[PDB]
Amino acid sequence: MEAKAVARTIRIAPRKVRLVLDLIRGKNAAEAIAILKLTNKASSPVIEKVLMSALANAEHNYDMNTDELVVKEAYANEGPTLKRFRPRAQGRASAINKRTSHITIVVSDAK
Amino acid sequence: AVPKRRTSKTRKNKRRTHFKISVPGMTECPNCGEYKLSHRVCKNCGSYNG
Amino acid sequence: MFAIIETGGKQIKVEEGQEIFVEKLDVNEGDTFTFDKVLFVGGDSVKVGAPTVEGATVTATVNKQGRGKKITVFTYKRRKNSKRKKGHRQPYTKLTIDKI
Amino acid sequence: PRVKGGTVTRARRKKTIKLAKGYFGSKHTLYKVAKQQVMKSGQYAFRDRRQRKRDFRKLWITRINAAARQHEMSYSRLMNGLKKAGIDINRKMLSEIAISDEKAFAQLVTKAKDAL
Amino acid sequence: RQTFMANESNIERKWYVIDAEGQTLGRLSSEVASILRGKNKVTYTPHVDTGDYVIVINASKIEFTGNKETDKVYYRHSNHPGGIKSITAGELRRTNPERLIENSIKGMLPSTRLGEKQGKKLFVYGGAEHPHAAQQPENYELR
Amino acid sequence: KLHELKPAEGSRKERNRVGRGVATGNGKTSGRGHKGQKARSGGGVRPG
RNA sequence: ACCGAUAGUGAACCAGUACCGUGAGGGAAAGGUGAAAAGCACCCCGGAAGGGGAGUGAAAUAGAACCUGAAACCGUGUGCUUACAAGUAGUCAGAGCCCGUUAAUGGGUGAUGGCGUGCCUUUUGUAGAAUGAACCGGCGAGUUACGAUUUGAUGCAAGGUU
RNA sequence: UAACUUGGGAGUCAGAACAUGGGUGAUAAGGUCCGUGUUCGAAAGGGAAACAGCCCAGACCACCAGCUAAGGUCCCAAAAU
RNA sequence: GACAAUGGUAGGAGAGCGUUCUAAGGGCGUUGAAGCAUGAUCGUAAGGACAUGUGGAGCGCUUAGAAGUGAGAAUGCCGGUG
Repeated sequence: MEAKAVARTIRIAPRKVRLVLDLIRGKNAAEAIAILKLTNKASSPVIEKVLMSALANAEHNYDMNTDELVVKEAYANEGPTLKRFRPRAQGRASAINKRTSHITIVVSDAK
Repeated sequence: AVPKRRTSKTRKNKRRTHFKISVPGMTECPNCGEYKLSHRVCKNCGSYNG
Repeated sequence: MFAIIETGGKQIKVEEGQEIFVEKLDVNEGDTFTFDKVLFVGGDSVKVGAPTVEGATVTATVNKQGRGKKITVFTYKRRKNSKRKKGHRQPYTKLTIDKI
Repeated sequence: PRVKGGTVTRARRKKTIKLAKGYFGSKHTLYKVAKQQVMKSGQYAFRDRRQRKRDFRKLWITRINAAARQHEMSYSRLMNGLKKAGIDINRKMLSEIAISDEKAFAQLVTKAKDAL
Repeated sequence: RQTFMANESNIERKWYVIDAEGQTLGRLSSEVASILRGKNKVTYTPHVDTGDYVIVINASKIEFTGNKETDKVYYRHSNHPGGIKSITAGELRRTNPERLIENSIKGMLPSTRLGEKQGKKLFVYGGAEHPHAAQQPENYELR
Repeated sequence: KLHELKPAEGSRKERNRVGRGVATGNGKTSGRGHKGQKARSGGGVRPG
C-alpha cells in the first residue's frame, strides 16, 4: 500500500523543480527530510511540505510506522502558464512566461 | 549570430548531461542526532563542540 | 536421400517429410501429386546423371492452396506530378514429400 | 448544405504514421516528415527486389569457384564442361550439393573433365 | 529459399605461414588478401568473417621489378599547412620492412568496419623466426 | 417504385471538377498550361 | 434537401463594447457540471493555497480552470541495443536475445555486409550555395443567373411548341 | 498497317548537347546562326571512377531461375595470374 | 482458350472511392449510439469491416437526387506548444 500527496499549481517553473526531485528519488524518509533542509535551492521549502504531508496520510489513513518508508515516485508536471509582456527598445514588445508546476510524491513500505 | 538549424530532442538532452547539483555532503551531529552540515553549527540546537 | 526436382521454372532440393512451397498448381487440396522431372538422385543413394534420370518419379500430397504475404508497389518521379500505387499477393501451393 | 471536413483528414494521416514506426527521431512523429520517408521507402523496395536476384547469384558463383579450385579446375572451365555434358543443374543447386555433400560434387567434376 | 549462411558458432579458422623470400611485393600481396578474406572456403558468408590468420616471414627479402628502389615515393600528410613528407621505397625496406608489406596488403581489403577487423590477422616479421609457436601454424605455398 | 428508380441508360453523366488533386488529370494548373494571358483569371481575348 | 460557436449578423457570452486614435474613424475576444445543488458535515498535514480519507450521486478520472478530451510538446518507469566510429539516416540480406496474435511462410529489438546526394515551384538543365515552409490542429481557390453552338437521352413527326 | 474528310476539346511560339555539311569569329569559346540525323526535354536499368544530352537498351506485377548486349576477367569487385 | 499490346510532362477520353444533406423501403441502439484509442485483418487503388477498452444518445445499410464535396506548400489568416 502506498500513500500519495500532490501540490497543484505551485509557481516555481517545472524544470527548476526537477533539479531537486532527483536528489531524493530513491532515498529514505528521514534522509529525504534532511536533504531538503540543508540544500540552498529555492524549491526546497515547498517540496518539503509535500513530503511532510505524504507521511501524514501514510499513518493516519492507513497504518504504517514512518521509519521504514522509501520514496518511490517523485515527479513534477506542467501547469497552466501566465502571459506577460516587457517593452523593449524602439517601440517593440516581447512576451514573458510565468510558468507553473504540479508536484507529486508517493511513499511506500516495499510490499 | 542566429541559429541556422533547429535543435533536436536528442542533441538538447546530451548537453544537460552535466547540469545537475551535487549532494550537500552532511553528517550526523553527536548531540542533536540530526543531520547537520559539516564544519557548521547544528541549527536545531547550536553546539559546535570543536 | 535427396533429389533435385524441377517444378515451376525453378529447381527444389527435396527430402522425405520436408515442407516445400511452389507455384500454384491445379491439383485440389487433399489430393496427391507427382513430379515427372527429376534431375539428380544422390547423397546416400547412387549418384546419377542428366539431362533427366529414367523413371524416378517423386510423389507428394497437397496440403493447402493460398496467397502469399501482401506487398505494395509504389513508385514516383520527383518534380513531376506522377505517382502510382499497386498491391499484389502471389498464390502458392504447399506439399509434403513422402517418397523419393 | 455546408460540408465541413471532419474525421476524414485525421483518418488518413494516421494510416501514414503507423507505416513509419522504428524511424529515428521526428520521422515517426510528424506527418510532413513521415510522409516523405514513407514515399522513399517504397521506391527503394522496388529497386531492392530487382537487385536481390543479382546479389545472390554472385554468391553462388563464388562458392562454386572455391569448391572447384580444390580439384585444379577453374569455375569457367567447369561450367563449360557441364554444358557439353548436358547436366543442366542451375548455380543454386550446385552450391547446396557441394556444401552438404563432397562426394556427389566429385562425381560431377569428373564428368566435366571427361567431357573436356 | 534453400541457402546456407555461416554464423560465429559454426566458423573455425586455421593458421598459416607465408615466406616472402624472392617474391614480388604485388604478386605476394594479392594472394594473401584472398586468404584473410576467406574466398577459398565454400561457406563465404559475406556478412561474417571466415578468414585465416597468416604469418609473413623474411619480409626484408621482398623484391621490386625495374627501377623502383629509387623511383617510387610514399607520401603522407600531417594536417599542418605545408607538412607533406615522403620516403623512397628503397630506404623504407632498409629501415622498416614490416611496414612496407603491411601497407600494400591493406590497400586491397575493403574500407569498412569489417575490413578493419580482417587487417588484424596479418602478422609481419623480418626475421626467419616468429613468436607464434603456441598455435600450430602449417605452411601454405603460393601458387 | 420510389425506392428502386433508374434513369434511361446513356443519359446522365457526372460533371468534372478541376483542381482536386493530381490523379484526376486536371490538377495543379487545371487545364491551362503555364504563364500567359489565357492562364490568368479574367480571360484572354475578345470574341474577335 | 439554410448555419450549428474559426460557422451564422461585427455581436447566441451586459458588443458597436475592452481597447487604439487630437479628431473624423476603426473593433475584438468569451457558449455546455447534474434528472435534481443533492455545490463535499466531520477527521488529519499546512500560515494558507492545495491535498489524503469519510460522505452526496447512476458516475467526482462529473468538484464551478466543471460533457467528450485528438496532435504538437513536457515527464516517470521499463524489454532488446550503443563509448575505434565518416552517417538524406532508409531498404534488401542476417545471427543473437526477449514476447505469444483479428493464428499465418507470427510480433519486438538489430552485431555485420550490399545499394543509396529530401519535398514543392520555376527552368535548356536544380543534391543544389535558386524560391517557399519552426512544428501541430482548424479555416482557405472554375461557381451561379441569363443567351449561343455541338454531343447523349426521351416525346411527336411535314410538322413541332407555347 | 496505315491514310484522307467533316465536326468537339486542346497544349506549344525561352529549347540543349553530340556527330556530319556551311556562314560569322581568330581553320578561338560548354560562343552563335542556318541545313540533316539521334538522344534529353517527357526515360528508369547496365558501362564511361563520380557525370540530363556520350556507347548498349525502352520498366504491366511477383521469383535466393536460365541465355545474351555495351563493357570486361591480379586484389578492392562477379568471370582467364 | 489462342495471339498481340500495357515508360511517360503539357494536354484529350473512360471507369470508380469517400464526405454533408433529402426521398422511399428496410433495420440496429442504455443487454451501451456517434466519436476517441490500440491491434499481427480484407480489397488492383482511393478505401471497408470485426474484437477490446474509454464514453453516454443517437446512427448506419439498399436505390435514386442535390452540392459551401476532399489541403503539405500562397514570406496564407487565427489558436496552441517548442
